[PDB]
Formats: sequence, structure tokens, C-alpha cells
Amino acid sequence: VPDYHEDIHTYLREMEVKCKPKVGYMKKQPDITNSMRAILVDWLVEVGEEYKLQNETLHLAVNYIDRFLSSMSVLRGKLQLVGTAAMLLASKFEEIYPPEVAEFVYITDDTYTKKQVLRMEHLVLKVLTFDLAAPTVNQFLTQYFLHQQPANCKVESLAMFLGELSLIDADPYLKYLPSVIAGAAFHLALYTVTGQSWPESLIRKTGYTLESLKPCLMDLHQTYLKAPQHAQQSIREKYKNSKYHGVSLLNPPETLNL
Amino acid sequence: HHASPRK
Amino acid sequence: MENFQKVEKIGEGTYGVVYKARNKLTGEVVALKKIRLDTETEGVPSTAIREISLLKELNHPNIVKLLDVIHTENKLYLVFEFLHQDLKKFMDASALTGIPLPLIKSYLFQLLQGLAFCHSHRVLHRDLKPQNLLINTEGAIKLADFGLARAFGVPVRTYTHEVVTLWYRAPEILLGCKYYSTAVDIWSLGCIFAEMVTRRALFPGDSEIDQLFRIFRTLGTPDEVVWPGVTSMPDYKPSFPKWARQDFSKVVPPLDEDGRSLLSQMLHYDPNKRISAKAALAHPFFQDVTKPVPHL
Ligand SMILES: [Mg+2]
Repeated sequence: VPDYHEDIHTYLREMEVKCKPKVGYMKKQPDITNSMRAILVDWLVEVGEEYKLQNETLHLAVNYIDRFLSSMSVLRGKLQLVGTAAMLLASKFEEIYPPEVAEFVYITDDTYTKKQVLRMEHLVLKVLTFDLAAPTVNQFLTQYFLHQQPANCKVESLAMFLGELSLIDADPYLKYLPSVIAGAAFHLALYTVTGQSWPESLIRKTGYTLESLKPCLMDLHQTYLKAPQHAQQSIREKYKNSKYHGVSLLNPPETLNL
Repeated sequence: HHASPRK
Repeated sequence: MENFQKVEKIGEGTYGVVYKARNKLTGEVVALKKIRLDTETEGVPSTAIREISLLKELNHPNIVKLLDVIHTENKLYLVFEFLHQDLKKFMDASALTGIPLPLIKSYLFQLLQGLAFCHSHRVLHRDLKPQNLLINTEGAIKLADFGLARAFGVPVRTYTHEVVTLWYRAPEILLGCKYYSTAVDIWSLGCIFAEMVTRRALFPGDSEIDQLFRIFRTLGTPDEVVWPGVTSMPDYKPSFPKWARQDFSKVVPPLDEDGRSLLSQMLHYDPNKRISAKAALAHPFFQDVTKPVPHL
């Protein structure tokens, strides 16, 4: 059923910009850092494994958090509350059966109260002016997947892995937009497992070429290389499971020849 | 007259 | 809220009532939907969360307009543009008259206009039906009630099953498939389309299996040729009576050759072959459409 795909794509290429956080917002943040953020993204990942939430849910959350800190000053004792308030939402947005609020208080181990979570819900909704349907790296990959020749489930997983690694590192990944990171991942995966590259078809679909993906393709690879030594690891532990064809165990290529 | 499925 | 003045309750759905209201400052007449919170529950209803946002990105002449959202501490009022009445009430007043072919044609075209928009913005309505569509005294119709909608992706994942009001639910849902998509909204439009034509619900079933039997008896029990896969669907029973498709002139007498063709194409069994709003908007049926004003 490829009748709307392109209108969709386009609207998402347009929306992504309107839902993109401001790059160096952390710079203006007095108390929190990229590091605390990483600690927060990495745990949200754990959160969604415990409750089996779709990856879309995690992505929608990170996006919510960023945009929000983008314009709000938050102390470290609360960042978690922001974080948790976003996972609720994202859930009520994308899941069939979103975890109930009481469950969310429990995973914070009572750090915040139910009422404290609900209020933050209201607040996040105010700051985001309910603009909740954001395009994510996942909506892009999933479309790029249609151009495989043929479909290789190893690549799919490994791409998801890559695009998921970028969720943890504000710096540098706030620089790129969802569609570009997804290309970066989609290409990396492909090369690593089958050795093919950003196909001619996708070049026509998005306008992006391997050369345009270099800058992000240079950070991504590096992020891959250093995956095992990174502070946060929930995502690797995650991509060990068989549901993901252990792609996190595969050895990345040494060079991209770009 | 059936209503709308609910959640 | 200081500025709105409640007039008469227009409807009343799930999380609350619905008033026709006027703004004391600017005179604008609006529609206010009071979604309850209670709080100490789950905060904002995930259904209100979708309606608002998905509607934040659906600005179109054929889609009801969300004016504002007043997210107080006790309730949540969605403020809407105010239209005259829904297609159900209007269809009732035409209980004897029958809606004139041109007016109808105008109607469907618009609906399809709005429908393809949504689809082009990755949103499934999932609850198309006459009482959920509003017309104005000017010959315009508009989609409404996004309460049950969801943003979709590509390609799609399994979504919520309990979806669409019974009479207007597609066969892929009735038979329990793993995946459904845009085509479900068309099946609905198709039924609505037929309904404008005879002022009685095309397939008014009183149950999942009766709905299914009603469809079968009119379109002929689906087999592997017409819809490759049916006999492997979860709720498909090989014991289904096998009826033979009926002549569209006996189903839709008034429709001419074109309107016939479109309709049939809107109710194809195989969702992958069902006409799309974009392709619909272009059927020869609409080559001469105009914009008639409704009788009121
Ligand atoms: Mg309704």
C-alpha cells in the first residue's frame, strides 16, 4: 500500500524540524549535564524493557525530554521526574496498553509521588503545547527499511541499535535530525553486515547522499567503536538478546572508506 | 445503534 | 472560561458533555467539550492526548477546527468551531426527500478530501460515521471526533483491535487480522457513501458475526481468489455460508455506472486493493462535481 508514503515522508521531514530541540541547550542549563542526561536516557531504556514498551515509545520520550529541558531550567533532583513524566505521555501516546501511573511511581522507587508525576504531566503538556506527534529516527529507519534488497533482519536490528545509541549522547547527536541519524545508522548497519551502502533509491527518496551523511556518519561509527567502553550500557545489554540477533556482539568495521 | 469502542 | 457562555448541550460522549457556546467578547460561536480529569487516576486521558495533538497538525477545510484547549486544574475543555449538524440528523430530515445526487457527490468528495489529508499526515481516523461528520449551512462537510485516532507509521504495527463503530467496521478488522491501515477509513466512507444514497445503513449488524454475514450476503463470501489470505484469518470459519455477490443496481439503484464503480472499489475485500482517498478523489465519478447548498 505505497500510495501515501511520500506525502507522509514529506510531512515528517517538515515536522522534524518543527520538533527539533535547540542544540546546545545544556550549555544554558545551570544544574544538569549531558552526563546526567545519559544516566537518564539509559535508564528509560531499562524502563521500557521491564514493561515491554515499543521502541517508538522511548524515542518519543527522549524527544519530549529534550525539547522540554530546551526551554526549562531543571535541578538534578527533579530531572528524573521530568523524565518519568515524559515516559508516561509517550506511552499514553503510542502504546496499546500504557503502564498505569502507579507503576511509574514504583520504578522510581517512590522518589516522587503520584501527584508529583501527574502535575509534571500537566506541565510537560503545557511546555510542549500538546505538540506530541514528533517524528523519530524510528519512523525514518522503518521507511528506509522498505528499500532494502532484499530485507535483512540482521541489518534492521543493527540499525535500530545504532539509532538507539544516539539517544544517550546529546553531544554530539543533537546536531543531526532524525532523518539523518537514521541514514547514518541505516548505512552503517548495511555496510557492516552485507557491505552495501545508502542505496540509490533512498538517495532519490530523501535527497541525502552518502557525502551528506558523512559528518554524522563519522560520529556514529565512532560511537559504535567505543560502544563497549561507554559509561551507560543498558542498550548493549539490550541488543544481546536473541530478539535482536545479538547484533550488539558483532564487530564493527574498522573503516568506512568515506 | 452501537456506540464507539472504548479504551 | 470567563469569556464563554454555555447555551444548549449539543451532545455528550465519554469524558463529559458538549455545549454550543458563545464568546462574550468577540461573538464567536463555539463548541466546548469538557473532558474530566478527577486526577488521582491516570492524569490526562490517553484518548484526549491523541485528539488534541493529532488535531494540532490537521488544519484543513474539511476537518473540524480545534480552537483552543483550556487545561485547567479540574477539567479540560476542548474548544471547537461550531457547525450546524452532523450527517445523521441531516440524513433524518431527508427521510422522504432523499439527498440529491449532486449534493451527495459534493459530500463524499469533501470527506475524501479531508480523508486523504489525514492519511497524508500519518493519521487513522478509525471512527468515521454520520454522527461523527458535521455539515454547515453552506454546503460543506467536515470530519470530526478524532477521539479514537492514532498516528500511524510505515510500515504499520499491530494497533488496537477494538476499533470502529460496528456498522462501519471493515472486514479485515472483523476477521481479526494482525494489521490494518488506511483502508479501514475507506470502508467506512464507502458505507457512508452508500447510506447517503438510500438513507438506511448499508450493513447494520447487531454483532461481529452478523456484520460479517451482512457484508457477505451483499458482496459475496470472500474466497482465496478475490482476497488471497482470507481462509487463514484468525476469525475466519470455513463453515461460513457462501453467498454470491449481488448486483450493485439492486444494492445501489440510484447510482449510475460511475458511482457504482467507485463504491465497489471503496469496498473491495482485499485491503491491499481497496481504492485510496487520493485515487478516489480522482475517479471519473467526480468529473462533474459542484458545490450545492443543502436544504435547511
Ligand atoms: Mg462521535
